[PDB]
Amino acid sequence: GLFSLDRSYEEVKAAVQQLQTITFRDATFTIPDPVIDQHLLIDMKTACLSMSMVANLASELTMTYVRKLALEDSSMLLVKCQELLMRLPARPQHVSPDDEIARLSALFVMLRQLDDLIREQVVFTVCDVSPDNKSATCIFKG
Amino acid sequence: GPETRPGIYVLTSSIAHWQTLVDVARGKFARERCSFVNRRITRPRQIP
Amino acid sequence: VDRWIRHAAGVERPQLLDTETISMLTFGSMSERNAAATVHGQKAACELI
Amino acid sequence: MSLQFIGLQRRDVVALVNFLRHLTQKPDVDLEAHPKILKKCGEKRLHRRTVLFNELMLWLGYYRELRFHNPDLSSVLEEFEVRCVAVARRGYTYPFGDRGKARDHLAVLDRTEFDTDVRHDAEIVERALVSAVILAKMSVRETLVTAIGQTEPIAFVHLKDTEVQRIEENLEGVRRNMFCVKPLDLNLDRHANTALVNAVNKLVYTGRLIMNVRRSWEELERKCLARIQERCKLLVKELRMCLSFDSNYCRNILKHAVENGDSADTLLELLIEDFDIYVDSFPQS
Amino acid sequence: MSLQFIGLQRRDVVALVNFLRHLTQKPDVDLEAHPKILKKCGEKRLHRRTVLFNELMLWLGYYRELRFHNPDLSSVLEEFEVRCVAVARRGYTYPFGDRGKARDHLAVLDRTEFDTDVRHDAEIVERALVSAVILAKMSVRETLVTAIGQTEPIAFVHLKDTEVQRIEENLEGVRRNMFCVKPLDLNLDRHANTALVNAVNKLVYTGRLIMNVRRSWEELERKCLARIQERCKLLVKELRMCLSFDSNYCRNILKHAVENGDSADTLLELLIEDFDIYVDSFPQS
Repeated sequence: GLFSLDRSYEEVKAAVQQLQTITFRDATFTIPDPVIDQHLLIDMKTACLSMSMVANLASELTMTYVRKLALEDSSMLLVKCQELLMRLPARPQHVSPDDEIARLSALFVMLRQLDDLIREQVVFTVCDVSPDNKSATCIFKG
Repeated sequence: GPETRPGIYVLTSSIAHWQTLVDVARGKFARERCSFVNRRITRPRQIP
Repeated sequence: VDRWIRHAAGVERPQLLDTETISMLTFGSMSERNAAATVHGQKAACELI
Repeated sequence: MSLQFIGLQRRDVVALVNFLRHLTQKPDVDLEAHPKILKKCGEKRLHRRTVLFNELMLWLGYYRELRFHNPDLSSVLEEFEVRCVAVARRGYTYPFGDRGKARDHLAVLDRTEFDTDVRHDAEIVERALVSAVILAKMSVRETLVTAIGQTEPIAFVHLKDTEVQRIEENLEGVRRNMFCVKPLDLNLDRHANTALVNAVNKLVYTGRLIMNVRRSWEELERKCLARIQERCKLLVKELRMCLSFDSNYCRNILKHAVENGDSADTLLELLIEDFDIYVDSFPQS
Repeated sequence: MSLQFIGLQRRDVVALVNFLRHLTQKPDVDLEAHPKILKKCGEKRLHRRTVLFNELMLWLGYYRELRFHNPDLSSVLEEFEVRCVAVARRGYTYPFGDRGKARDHLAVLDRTEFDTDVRHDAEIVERALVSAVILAKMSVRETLVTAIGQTEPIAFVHLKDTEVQRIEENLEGVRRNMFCVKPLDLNLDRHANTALVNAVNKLVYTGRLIMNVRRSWEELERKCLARIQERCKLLVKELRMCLSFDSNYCRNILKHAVENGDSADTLLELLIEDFDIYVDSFPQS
């Protein structure tokens, strides 16, 4: 729904095609009619609301930290993730442990506000799956 | 501004799922939701 | 230089995009998929300069 | 364009030809405000036909120039959008005692523009300004009108009399000389109130500056047509008494309606090429 | 520091030095724009070796004053930086018939930046113009060209032919004079045109002002560099006819490659400081 905005309708089909497929866990999957809906418009609303405030709640030492780690450490995850970012020793501008611990505590709330929209009400907690893979025991149901 | 008042409510509802519950909750409480972002823009270096 | 290195050994990038399996790949997991056909069974060989 | 006259001396002509170039610098933009120019008409010293006709070339010449100059909306009209962008931006910020009622006041303030037509530009300021003044009192929680049918008069909030005595002079001095273009960007900012309320007083004053020049544009153009129409009908009875090929032709020129711009400009352009065919009707010397 | 010459009279040098002291004040800043300066060289009247020298001292002193003055695009560039993004905020507020196409030029305009390298400034303006005129046509709803590989021409839109003739005429002197810019041509504000179109018209007016200076600076500098080596390729052969010490001593100064103006900065002071030893090598009187 984010790509569908602000872009040509013919371009949307190129994105819906690669996104409707899901090759997760061996078996392939596909999404029937992912029509845009007002139910998405409110789902996009809570995500767009979280999309902004987390940038405000983020500490100056937090968002900067990924750009600074590349100066010394190097790793596979550091390189593959760095390409997604825009292209652009030194003292911290300020360090206030009480002010900084407060910035993080508020930051967790918006994450739960944002993470939950992809989360679902968990219902099962399977233990020992049957060998046939046609049945399994469950707990926490409801 | 001067003070953040508590606003207690008891709210029975047939809804049980957390996703469906919070969504309808934003209609009745949209005004207080507007107050939250408003406190942020007015007060840099303050994080309610 | 790293692009020339992985192409030299032929090793693929872990993925063109960062799935959670890629973070799981650094967590410790069976990185290699099973071959499409294995008439010879299990294979192994190490190295000592 | 090419004004012409009968009984005027050559010295009287140069004073009128210079009136075109010198009109922009003149204090008090009103021919009624400068009687001495009308005392050059030669009244009570020449025949009434030549005298009453003498004003018509001057009133049309006074009319041809005012449209030729146009109000100098220039950058100043663009400046109204600049301060309006600041008040519109801060209206999403400051909390109020309502929500959906102030919501319409902000969006209508965001709809403000400037029409391609020049006459209709006043209609946008006439409504967008009233929507902004109401917003400033809400920050003060000042009482708003509830009586049916009343629109709130323009009134600056929380400004000292030390500027009020002089700020009206700028609204009156620009009204005194519509050609003048004063930005009038004094130290409007104050420590009092807040950045939103101070932005409103900077903006509400800009709308009064446009409305005064706009009403002045119709204060003369609508008025001069009422005067030319008055001089025209009075001229009809005087020319009618004589029966001649020129005396009757002069009555035909007056048949055209004074109303509207181009229809009034047509009265002069038709008279320029035909000035000599009827000149014999007017006594000279 | 003083320029040196062989047989030229003192009456001629004063006309040449004043041409350099006030070259920015003079209309049309170009040597080919003043053929009479080459008539002061003593061409044909003097020996061809001296003719190459009387010119070579001018090409070094003409290039030196350009490097010494140096056009200040950065002041106008700061105004271009503010007008740049200001156009972009109007674009988000303005609905389009294709929401996705509009960002492709706006995203480049939001990416705008100014690297210290002035070589790319001719390219920086180009994407600023591709993001400009193509966007303004979408507001007018006139069809954009669909031909492959054909970037739209950049010019002012929807102006009167008398208006296009005036504001464009200033750009012709911007090539002739990159220093003393004299804009003062401001009446492009809306009145009739859409407000987003007006900022694009001022945007093209700034972008045409930049490209005309950076191109003339790149051209006049590249032009003098070729003319200097042409003086060397001929003079080294003309000096081959004689093997006198002073005739050969000049060739050692010419051994340096004259790539860019960097070697010329050493070539000029060295040629003047040691000029006295070989002044008699050139025939005179």
